Amino acid sequence: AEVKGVCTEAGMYALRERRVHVTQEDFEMAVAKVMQKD
Amino acid sequence: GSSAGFDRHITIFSPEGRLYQVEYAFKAINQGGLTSVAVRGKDCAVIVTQKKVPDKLLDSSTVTHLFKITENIGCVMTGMTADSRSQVQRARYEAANWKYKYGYEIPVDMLCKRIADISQVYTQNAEMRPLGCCMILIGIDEEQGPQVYKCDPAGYYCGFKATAAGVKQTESTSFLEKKVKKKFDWTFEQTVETAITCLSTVLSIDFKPSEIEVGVVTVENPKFRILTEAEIDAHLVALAER
Amino acid sequence: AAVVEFQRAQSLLSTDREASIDILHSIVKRDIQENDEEAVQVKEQSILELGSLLAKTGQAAELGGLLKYVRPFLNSISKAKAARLVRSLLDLFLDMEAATGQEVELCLECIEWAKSEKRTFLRQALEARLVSLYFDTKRYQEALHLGSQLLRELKKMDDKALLVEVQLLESKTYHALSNLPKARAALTSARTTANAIYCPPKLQATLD
Amino acid sequence: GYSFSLTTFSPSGKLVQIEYALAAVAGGAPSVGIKAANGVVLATEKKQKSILYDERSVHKVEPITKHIGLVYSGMGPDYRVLVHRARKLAQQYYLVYQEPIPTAQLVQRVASVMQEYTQSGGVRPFGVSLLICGWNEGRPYLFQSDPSGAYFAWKATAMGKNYVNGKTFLEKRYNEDLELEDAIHTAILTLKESFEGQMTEDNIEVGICNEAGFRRLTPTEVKDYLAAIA
Amino acid sequence: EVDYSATVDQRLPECAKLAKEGRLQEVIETLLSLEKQTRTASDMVSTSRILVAVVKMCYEAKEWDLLNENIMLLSKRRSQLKQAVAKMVQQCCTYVEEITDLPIKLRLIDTLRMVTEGKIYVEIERARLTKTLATI
Amino acid sequence: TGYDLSASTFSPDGRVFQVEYAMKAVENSSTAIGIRCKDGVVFGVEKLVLSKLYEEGSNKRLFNVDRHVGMAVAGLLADARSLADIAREEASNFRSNFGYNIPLKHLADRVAMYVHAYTLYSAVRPFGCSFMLGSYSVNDGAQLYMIDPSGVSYGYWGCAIGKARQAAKTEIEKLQMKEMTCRDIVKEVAKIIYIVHDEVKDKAFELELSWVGELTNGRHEIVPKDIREEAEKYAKESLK
Amino acid sequence: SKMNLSEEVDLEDYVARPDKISGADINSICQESGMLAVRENRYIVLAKDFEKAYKTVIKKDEQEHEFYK
Repeated sequence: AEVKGVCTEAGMYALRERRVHVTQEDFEMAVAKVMQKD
Repeated sequence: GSSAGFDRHITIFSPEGRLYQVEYAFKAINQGGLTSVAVRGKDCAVIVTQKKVPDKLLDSSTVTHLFKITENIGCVMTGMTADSRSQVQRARYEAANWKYKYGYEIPVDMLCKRIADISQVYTQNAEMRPLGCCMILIGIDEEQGPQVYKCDPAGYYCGFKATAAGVKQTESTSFLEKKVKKKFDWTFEQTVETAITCLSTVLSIDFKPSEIEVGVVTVENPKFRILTEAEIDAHLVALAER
Repeated sequence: AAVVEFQRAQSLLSTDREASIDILHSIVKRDIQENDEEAVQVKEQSILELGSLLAKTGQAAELGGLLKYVRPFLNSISKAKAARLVRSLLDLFLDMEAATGQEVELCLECIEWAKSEKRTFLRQALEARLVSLYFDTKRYQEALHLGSQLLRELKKMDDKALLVEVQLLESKTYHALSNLPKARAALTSARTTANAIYCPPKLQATLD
Repeated sequence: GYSFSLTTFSPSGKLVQIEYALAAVAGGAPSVGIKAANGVVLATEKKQKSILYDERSVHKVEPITKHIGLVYSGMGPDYRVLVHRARKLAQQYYLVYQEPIPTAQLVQRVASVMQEYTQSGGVRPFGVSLLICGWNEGRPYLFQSDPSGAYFAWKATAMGKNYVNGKTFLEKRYNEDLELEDAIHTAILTLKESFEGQMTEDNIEVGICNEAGFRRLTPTEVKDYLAAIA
Repeated sequence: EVDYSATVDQRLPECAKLAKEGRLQEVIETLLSLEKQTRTASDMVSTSRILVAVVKMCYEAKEWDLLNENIMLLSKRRSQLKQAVAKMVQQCCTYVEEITDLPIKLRLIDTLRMVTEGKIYVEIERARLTKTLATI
Repeated sequence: TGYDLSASTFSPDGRVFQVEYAMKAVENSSTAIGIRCKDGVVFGVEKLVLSKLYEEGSNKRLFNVDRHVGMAVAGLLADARSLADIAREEASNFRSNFGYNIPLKHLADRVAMYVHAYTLYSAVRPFGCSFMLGSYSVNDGAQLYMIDPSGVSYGYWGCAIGKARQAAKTEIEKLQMKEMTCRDIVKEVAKIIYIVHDEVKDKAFELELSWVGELTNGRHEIVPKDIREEAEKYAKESLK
Repeated sequence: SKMNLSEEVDLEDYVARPDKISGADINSICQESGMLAVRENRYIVLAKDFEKAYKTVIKKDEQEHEFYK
């Protein structure tokens, strides 16, 4: 579920930058938020 | 507030790590309905408490919560009257034993540190209940100066610049905290005035020179004396005129 | 004795700042006996005040030369006080934007002092400050070398807040070298490290 | 006095009263102990609920011998009883051997007292965990005595409130090459994560042990260490 | 309440003569004790008359330092009637117009604008004083 | 609920119910009044006879714990007698150690601590009696202390313990006890006892009277029958 | 920001308090500070009003005994 939530948060970071394609930075920023912050 | 077994009847831990019996002893301090206030100044310490004489039949000379533990140390008792005398008698015995065993007067800090040690046993052994009384010793140390120490049923003890015990302890604590924030090394007159004012403002009584007892210790005379009604009236008159 | 001139220096604060300097700076030159628990406390208070005054006057010789002169004195006071003295004196010089040219030199001297005193936490912040000083002195190549070493040490101890700052300095340094692909990677490292911890508003602002 | 044990085995094989005593420890003020290469540090949150309290009247970090120190997390009154027992025990060791009591030996003697109150009649376990630091044979020592009476040798540990995250913080911030001064810096950092409000020189208590022995840092000294944090 | 009234009708003319004779520091203290009685008694028509009397006394005697100190001290008095201060400020701002010496006029305005700061009942006087200050 | 089965357990409101329950035994007994006059203390106990079979003097609620200190009890009589012996042995020990008659303030403060010691542990129960101690000496003067089952000792000018304590206290307040002597008080003490007695309720009471004052040279003695009958006649006439 | 304050009030004195209060509680503190100024016929909130307002609104019984820590 945490791994699945990381993907969902990764797409959120693409939306925050108004991008269409999810980049590797988005997955890394999603990993930091889901695991470390939460 | 979970319970499991006899955690509310004997001094044993609750599932969340609480001693309800010790906590209930704190609510026992408020059963007397009296509030005591102790304030420490630059060269003096003052204990002030209200004395209630419901009927003229009672000898007002006997209804005193101020006790002379030794010549240089005095205390004010709040809580059960019967438990208060036992602590005072116990404190007097330990003070006398300290004088005999060590050759010098017992320090104020060590007096309750012993008393808090006796009251801690009550919170650990289950065959007896904690003493539902609060002890506030005031005395003049040789080097540290004026000292005030509250001595609770739980065996806790700490020094205080200005403390209070009783029903209005937290109302009086907020008042004394405000005065201490001003950072004034009060003289003997000011300490009595702020102690009387703290009890007066919180209770809203406008004390008469028969409704409170004042016990002071000063560096000039490191002995514990009870203020007479004539002496107590002078401070009340000074309070009214300002 | 020495305390009286401290009040006189404090009284001279309302007067000219340079006028008060002669009082504090004389105390700084004043030699001390074995312990003098009062005198060293005054000199420590005077030197912290003397450097604080020079943060407004802006005199490099008396400020930068102070740190090179008080190194023997740092061996007398307690290590906690000495590290604070080194930090405070160095911080005032570098917060003074005047590039006197020796800012790199004494910062490296303090790093050597930190290594000698085995104060890793003090050293690491000094090295991080040095990387910023290297960037401001167009010394991009040495900034990356020191930043690369600090990145590994910061990573092991999970000091994410300091990791972001040094990573951002790497991102700025690579950008000045006209290397966008490496600047983005360093900024990516700073952003992901920032997302894992709470960023103070200053740290979030420089990241953004 | 009651002659029956107030601590008994649960059907699932647990001394339930001991676990509740540990819950009181978890609700106490945080205490952090770090064993550096050249010494040990003991730090705790000595925060009062008002300014009326005299900070210097009661000290959470108390010396036992010239080289052994205590700091706790749990019930204040219970720690003073264990302080006197440990000081009494140290004197008994000193009288018969004419040598200061080893840090490890003191922990066993103190933990035996704590264990007794688990099995003795009519008494409850101590609601504190004792962090014991000392210096013997030129080597630093750091120990933890739980309410149950089990003692653990800790290189770096935290107790009291928020101790689970404090232990994790020490995992990524401690190495065997740490020095005494950096251990103080790390100990203050461990408290800061669990600390609420601001840490002054009066609301925290730090004590360190080295070859010179154990001494509790004065408020002036703690202020200098706190300045390095910010 | 206790209605001091005529009680101050006797003191005010008497201390006025002592004020002209040269006794001011001792006189204002007597009024301060009289003010304390009337303030506690909440005697409105009385408490105003002493307050305007002291400021007039220090104004006629050219006691500029005493006038500013008295204004600040009277305004900060414990549980002072708000309308009593309004009359004292009302009489004082008139003295500002009469005063022509700029350093004396400026300091009186600054003291008056400080005792009237943040207070509704003297908001008109504070605005007018600011206009006078702005004109200067 | 289990919060009232022991003296070593506190109620959640911080009150010891076992001590409070023991006080209820005192409130179920007949009233016993004691008034401290200018030159002594007079004790008056309304002593009912449960049956005509008991002799005149049975269940004496007036004790002599020392040659100068009396004791008027209310509540359970067995614990009253036990506390009388404790007070008796406290006075005897004081004389055998310090060499003089024990002051009432110290005797009251000493017996009360023994009473208080029984209100702390589950191994013992609180005493079910409240008692008044009275004494007179040329130096200390007339004194009157009441000790309740909890262990609270307070000096009194006029005190009443029993089921009619509240009504008796009102009658005591009318008296100007600080000015009249023992000879006048013994008439009033009888009058108060007769007033508060309930004839439709438990009846057939015997008036037990005792005093200690300068007229007895500071010795607690039973009031003489000749004066006692005179006080009884005055009390009966006061009821019209 | 919507209230006429004085420069003498320092919000950091009440922000630094360890009381666990909600936004409505903080609004009440500011709301109660403004009424004390209103009561004294003042249109500027002084620091003394905030101190009284904070004590009134929070009114937190200790509910914790020091011997537990």
